[PDB]
Amino acid sequence: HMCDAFVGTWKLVSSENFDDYMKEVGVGFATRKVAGMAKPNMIISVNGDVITIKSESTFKNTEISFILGQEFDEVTADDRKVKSTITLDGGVLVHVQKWDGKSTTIKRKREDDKLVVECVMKGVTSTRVYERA
Ligand SMILES: O=C(O)c1csc(Cc2cccc(Cl)c2)n1
Repeated sequence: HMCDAFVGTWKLVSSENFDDYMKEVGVGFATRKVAGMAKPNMIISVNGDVITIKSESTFKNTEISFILGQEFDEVTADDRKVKSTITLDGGVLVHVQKWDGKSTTIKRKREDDKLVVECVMKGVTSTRVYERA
């Protein structure tokens, strides 16, 4: 019952600062433009201790499966090869990515009927809001 309130199909309804977040991460111009136009659906499911997060859009379809607190290797939609760990901290899913001596954190929280995604790297934050599909 770990993530019950996150499970479901979610659609992007708003974004702020995502281009600048992507610049900070190191994403190149063409990828930023196409990725920034995407309107992904995020599909979260749980089977036993394994959580699966899928993101589907015209830009890219991604899927990660993981156990909380157990590191895994991830190829991000922008083609970084990162080492990721996802934990629950006070009801917030905290997804940390480490690569090339750098780090970024993606937090996912339930707030009212929304799922709010906050992405941070070195003072650059982006907030992306999803609603149930
Ligand atoms: O709400 C989302 O769609 C989301 C937040 S963070 C992330 C992962 C990422 C970072 C930089 C470039 C790209 Cl294309 C993807 N995807």
